[PDB]
Amino acid sequence: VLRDDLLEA
Amino acid sequence: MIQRTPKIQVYSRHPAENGKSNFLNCYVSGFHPSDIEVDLLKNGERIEKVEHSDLSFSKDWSFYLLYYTEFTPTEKDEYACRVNHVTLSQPKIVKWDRDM
Amino acid sequence: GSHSMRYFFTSVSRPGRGEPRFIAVGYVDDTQFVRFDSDAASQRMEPRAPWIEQEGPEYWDGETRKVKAHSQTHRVDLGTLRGYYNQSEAGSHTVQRMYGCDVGSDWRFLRGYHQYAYDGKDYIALKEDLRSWTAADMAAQTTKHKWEAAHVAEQLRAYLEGTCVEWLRRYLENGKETLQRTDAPKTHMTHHAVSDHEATLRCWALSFYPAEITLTWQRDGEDQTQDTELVETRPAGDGTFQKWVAVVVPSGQEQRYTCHVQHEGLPKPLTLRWE
Repeated sequence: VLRDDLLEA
Repeated sequence: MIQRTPKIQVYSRHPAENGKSNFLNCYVSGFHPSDIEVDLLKNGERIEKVEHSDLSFSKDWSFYLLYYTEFTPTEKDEYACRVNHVTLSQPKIVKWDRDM
Repeated sequence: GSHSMRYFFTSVSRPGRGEPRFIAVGYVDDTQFVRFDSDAASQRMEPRAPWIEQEGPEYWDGETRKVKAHSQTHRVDLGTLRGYYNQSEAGSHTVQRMYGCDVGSDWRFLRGYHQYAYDGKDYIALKEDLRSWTAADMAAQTTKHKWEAAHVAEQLRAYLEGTCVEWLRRYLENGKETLQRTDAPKTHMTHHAVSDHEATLRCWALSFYPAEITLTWQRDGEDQTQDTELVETRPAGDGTFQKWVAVVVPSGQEQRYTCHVQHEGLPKPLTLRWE
């Protein structure tokens, strides 16, 4: 399963 | 902008025998950027509806792809992979060699 | 009997028109099991292994939502990093990210990874403790400061040590038939006469899984690396792998040379000789 979210760089 | 030239291997999925059904592979790896042109050739002519793997990469961030199609080797037919990439002035052609 | 789950993401900007080309792939060990390609018509996360097709519509809906969100993040990042590096809007650029977890033979957490590259060079990565960041240059340092302020590492850690391991274990059970099967290399040797004085011996390993393998030559029982050529391990196209190592030898002295094969699917290493 993928991560729930990714924060922008 | 780094430009890394593709490494190329051309080979069969199974040990080759004249007249027996098989799969021709062209594995390209170690390249950057990701845009690349790969054709499989039969006697210099482009083989149609060749398929390829989904783009992925190694620990050093260099890309790899497998291109492949069904083929039946014979004594007289010559097979090859033709690769073009931003790092190549002209297309690189690697001949299929049964022993490699 | 240790295992890994890894996801790989590549986003490539298309400055003349539209959004980047985005490709995401998921692996368990050396087996791809899911993909997303922004260029494809479905706009869904798609199965690539029979054992993931066991998952129901809720699974596919959730993974699609997530992978689409991942694509947006990398799109934004391409613009942000262009800014950090003071680059023009004209060129195509690439971001690559890999993340995932390793478990030991006990199928419990061993290691986590979260790494990011811009135009093929290290940008930022989580350190092995999953608590701090390695930033390669001052642009990456700008990202590090942002992620420290927002406590990003703690959110990533929780997934890597928890969710990642839990689902890896599920996939390993569900795909037991293949994921927990080792395919020992099928080995053979070939011989070619190059001249009256020189011959090549080539030691083949075929149809093996996982990809990790060691192939070595010995002459009269001592390691030999001079006059040898070892090709990079390559996919067969059916989920298994291939490799060979060759040695150049004086014609007639073939019997001195032995090929040695190490792989997880072999109880004891193999020794081959030209017959």
